[PDB]
Amino acid sequence: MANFPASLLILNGKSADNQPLREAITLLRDEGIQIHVRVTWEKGDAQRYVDEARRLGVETVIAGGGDGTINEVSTALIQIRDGVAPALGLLPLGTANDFATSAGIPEALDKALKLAIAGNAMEIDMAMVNDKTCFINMATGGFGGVSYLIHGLMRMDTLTPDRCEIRGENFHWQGDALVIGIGNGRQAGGGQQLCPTALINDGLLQLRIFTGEELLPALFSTLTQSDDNPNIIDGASAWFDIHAPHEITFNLDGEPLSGQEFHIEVLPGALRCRLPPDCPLLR
Amino acid sequence: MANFPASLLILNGKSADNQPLREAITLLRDEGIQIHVRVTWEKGDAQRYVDEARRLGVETVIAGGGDGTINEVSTALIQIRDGVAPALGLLPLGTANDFATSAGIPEALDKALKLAIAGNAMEIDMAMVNDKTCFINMATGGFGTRITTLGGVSYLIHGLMRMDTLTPDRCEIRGENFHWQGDALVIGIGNGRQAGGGQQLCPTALINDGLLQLRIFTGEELLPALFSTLTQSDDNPNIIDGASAWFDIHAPHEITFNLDGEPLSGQEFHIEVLPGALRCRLPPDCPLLR
Ligand SMILES: [Ca+2]
Ligand SMILES: [Ca+2]
Ligand SMILES: [Ca+2]
Ligand SMILES: [Ca+2]
Ligand SMILES: [Ca+2]
Ligand SMILES: [Cl-]
Ligand code: NA
Repeated sequence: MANFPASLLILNGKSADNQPLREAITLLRDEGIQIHVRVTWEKGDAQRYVDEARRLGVETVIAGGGDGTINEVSTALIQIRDGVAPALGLLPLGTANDFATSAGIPEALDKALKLAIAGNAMEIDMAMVNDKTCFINMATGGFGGVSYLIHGLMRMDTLTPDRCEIRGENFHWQGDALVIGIGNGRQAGGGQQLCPTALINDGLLQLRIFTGEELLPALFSTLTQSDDNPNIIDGASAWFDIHAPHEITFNLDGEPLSGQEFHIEVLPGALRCRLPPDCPLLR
Repeated sequence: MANFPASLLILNGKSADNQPLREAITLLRDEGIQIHVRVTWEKGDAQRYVDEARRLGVETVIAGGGDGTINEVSTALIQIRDGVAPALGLLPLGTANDFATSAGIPEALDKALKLAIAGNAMEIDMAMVNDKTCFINMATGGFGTRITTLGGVSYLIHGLMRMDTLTPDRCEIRGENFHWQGDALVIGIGNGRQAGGGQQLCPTALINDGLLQLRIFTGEELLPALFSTLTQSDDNPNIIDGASAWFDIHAPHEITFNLDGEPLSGQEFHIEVLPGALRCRLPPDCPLLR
């Protein structure tokens, strides 16, 4: 049990009846291991249980669910408070598991629980948008069958390039953009690689601008072709300022955000997270 | 026919009084080497002497001048279908000599003259645009306003490109697997790598790959991007690179191009490489060779 600090588990209602997990937890609770369990029903709950988690003094808050749940927990975990925030643990259960997957967290439910409770925690970055919202994995923006891939990666339907200005460290670009990709992580919308170089502990944010009228084929392209594609502009910076005369809307790991101005900054080592010793996203 | 096949030097008038050159030629002519000399005065002469070089059965026609002179000779040489045309020889003369420079030919006349005569020949490319004008080195185009009625980036813009003020404008560009559209400031399409005295527009370019290199500069300024390293360039969002055997340029608002000096305006440009269209005597360690 010394190898298993206490832990509160925030579980998405969509898995509230997942028996195999119930059994795994029951076993662990048998060795004197403390594992609290809470289940969310809507947005806002995660925050509530992370707060109880702090009060309970647990060392780990495990997010059980998809990227949306990881984001809500992580967000609540970086909230400026009194005392040392618990570390973040990952238990992939949602349909959308991009971050968890990209980070290399075990498929085996029981094997992921061990990592989330016993694993060592590495400090990692986080992106903040307009000082109000956050995201740990990916932000994608655009203006306005294979449609499922377009709507699966974003709340968009039929994209159209519109004008927007973008600034960052040693970076200034302007023109018509179809899709703006800013990642802390590397993939989104179910396996689609967008910022293949991203590292979650470098203090940077990978930017990827897709120009032109087409997009899907670029997506199915190799890393060699995408590099020769004049309609793909890569960038990297701790921050980015986006200005779009016509309202652009981003998708922050599931949560929509619209507007004409976006300030995006990395919050270096904002939270600890139990990742495998050889995580692909780690410097 | 030997270590020094007979050659015919096409000396651009502006350098007819060069004493050192005359001194070199004379010494080689003493050693039994045969070097015919013809000096141009205006457009058309180069072609007239290339025809004469043919009748004299020389194995090399040496362009004694800048990129402009090299173009005139190459363009005439490229038109020879009857058997084997003479190889192109290079000299470091003329105001604008970016090609010879980038090719790494000797700065010393006596040395460069010997390479131009005895050096080995290699098949190289040439670009042709709109079925009328060719170029062996670089084609640059700028959007904005032409010069209306001396050095560095200022020379390239106001001098070579003969531009008053550069101002981004819309243009559409197509290539084998290339299709970009948007506001552009300056377009560089080269068979060679530099123009305007040193300015490296298409650093990767090779003269025997059967491809052309494209560099699109976007954004409001040109100077800063021109002083970037080979890396800052690959990371510059306003610099776009492309390679293709051909390129179609469409500029809604008449764009002005510059093919090794001679201008060619219009709103439509088709550029295509002519793979190994000519042989050119080059030094073994030539940076432009694949
Ligand atoms: Ca604190
Ligand atoms: Ca990062
Ligand atoms: Ca690219
Ligand atoms: Ca070439
Ligand atoms: Ca670039
Ligand atoms: Cl979820
Ligand atoms: Na030259």
